[PDB]
Amino acid sequence: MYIVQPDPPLELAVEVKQPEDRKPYLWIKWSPPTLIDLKTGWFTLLYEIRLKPEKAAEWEIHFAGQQTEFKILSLHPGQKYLVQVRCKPDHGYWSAWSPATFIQIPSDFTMND
Repeated sequence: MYIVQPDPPLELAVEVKQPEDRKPYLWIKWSPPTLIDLKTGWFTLLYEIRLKPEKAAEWEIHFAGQQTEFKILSLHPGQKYLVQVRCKPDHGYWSAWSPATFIQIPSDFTMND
């Protein structure tokens, strides 16, 4: 029962979505770990996303759950954000982070046109 690190949610794709009607948001989506497929039985793989802008001294943790995509509404146009998501496989629980992804929120985030 040694805690090994098989596959974290890799291919962390971060996109800024600006809807015409809805509010502009950061759309974070990741790829589920290869093999296993924690779909059978009530043992689903939950994901947690932590993010914060450059001038943020503290991290904002947002637990997504079973869904493999998360949206951030509280964003500052024209600022750097750091994002991380990780899952907890049956034989490999986590207590630390690693995949720090750098995403730039465009100044065009707000429709100042």
